[PDB]
Formats: sequence, structure tokens, C-alpha cells
Amino acid sequence: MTEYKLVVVGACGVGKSALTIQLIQNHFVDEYDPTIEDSYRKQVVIDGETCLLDILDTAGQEEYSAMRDQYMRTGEGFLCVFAINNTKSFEDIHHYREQIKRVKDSEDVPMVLVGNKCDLPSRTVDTKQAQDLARSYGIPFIETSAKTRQGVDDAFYTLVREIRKHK
Ligand SMILES: *CCC(=O)N(CCC(=O)Nc1ccnc(-n2ccnc2C)c1Br)c1ccnc(-n2ccnc2C)c1Br
Ligand SMILES: Nc1nc2c(ncn2[C@@H]2O[C@H](COP(=O)(O)OP(=O)(O)O)[C@@H](O)[C@H]2O)c(=O)[nH]1
Repeated sequence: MTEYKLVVVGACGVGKSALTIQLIQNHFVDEYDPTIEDSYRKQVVIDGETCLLDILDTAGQEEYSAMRDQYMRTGEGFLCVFAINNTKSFEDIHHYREQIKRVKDSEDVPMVLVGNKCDLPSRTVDTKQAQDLARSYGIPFIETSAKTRQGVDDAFYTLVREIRKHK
């Protein structure tokens, strides 16, 4: 069966790990715990096709570190994550997208824009700003909450669909 290497990028604290832990381990915990189980693999069925998801979480890596460069060049698709209550994380998306484009030497890389923490009443980045940005990039935009599980599976499955359209 086909294996998809999905890379999760974005500023520290946007919820890249919480999104991964929900998808793979079925839970959310607010407290940071680095001793949690190291599973990043899940067998799943998307649009009838059975596949294996391998999630490469860039959290905890220094920017420009070797492991981060390795994750990016082996990754087939990218989730570009910002938090809806973190303006700077949204402004940083352009930087993460340009970096993926450089490391892949491609102007057409499968990507999904993810607006995380959509359970928060606290909102400094509007849906329209994110929809206009994803439209200019020609990529899907998905609103998620790693806390309530809203849009989580949709964001990773939409990325797999983007990889398939590309191939
Ligand atoms: C800038 C903040 C952090 O990056 N960070 C570390 C977060 C981290 O490494 N998370 C992470 C990376 C890769 N895999 C997993 N993971 C385990 C199981 N499944 C997955 C997806 C995870 Br959980 C961070 C966050 C919060 N606090 C701290 N911290 C503790 C003490 N001092 C500091 C700043 C850190 Br370093
Ligand atoms: N309210 C809320 N908090 C979240 C959500 N996702 C992550 N967080 C919290 O935001 C903090 C940072 O998340 P983390 O997954 O470690 O971010 P990362 O650095 O991008 O991997 C933690 O306290 C999480 O519990 C979410 O959807 N909603």
C-alpha cells in the first residue's frame, strides 16, 4: 500500500504536535509532556484507497536545523499551520511556504493551509484573510481544533488528496 509522508510546519505553539497526536493517538492534553509515545504512523482509507500516513512533525527543531531540512526534503505534502489567535504565526506562513519551495526546488508542492485553535473565542486572524491567502496560493484552507477534533482528519485527508492530484 501507498505511504504518504506528511510534514507539519508553522511557528512554535500553533498546535502542530496537538494536531498530530489527535490524528495518530486519539487524544488532546493541554499540558506539554515530552515523554508521550512516539507513534507517527496510521493506516487509513481515503476516497476508497487504503494508505499509510507517516507524519513528520517539525515542532522542537531549531529553524535551519539538519533534521528539519531532512523532514522537508523527504516530505511529499505540507500542512502549513497558523493559530487563529496568533497574528505573527499567520504572517509567518509566507516564510514557511517559500522555504518548502526552496528545499523542494519546485513552485508546485502539495500544501494545505491550516487555521488551528478554532475552538477559541479569541480570534485575531479572520476566516476571510486565510481564505484570501489560500486562494492566492491555489491551495485548500481548513479550520481546525486539535482540542475538539474539528477538521483534524479533514486537514490531513485533504493533503493526501492534494498529493494524489499532483501525481
Ligand atoms: C518552541 C516550543 C517547542 O517546540 N516545544 C517542544 C515541542 C515538541 O518538541 N513537540 C513535539 C515534537 C515532535 N513530536 C512530538 N510528538 C510526540 C508524540 N507525538 C508527537 C507529535 C511532540 Br509532543 C516546547 C513546548 C512547550 N514547552 C517547552 N518547554 C519545556 C521546557 N522549556 C520549554 C520552552 C518546549 Br521546548
Ligand atoms: N485551545 C486550543 N489549544 C490548542 C489547540 N492545539 C494546540 N493547543 C495548545 O497550544 C499549545 C501548543 O501546542 P503544540 O501542539 O505543542 O504546538 P506546536 O509547537 O505547534 O507543536 C499547547 O498548550 C496545546 O494544548 C487547539 O486546537 N485549541
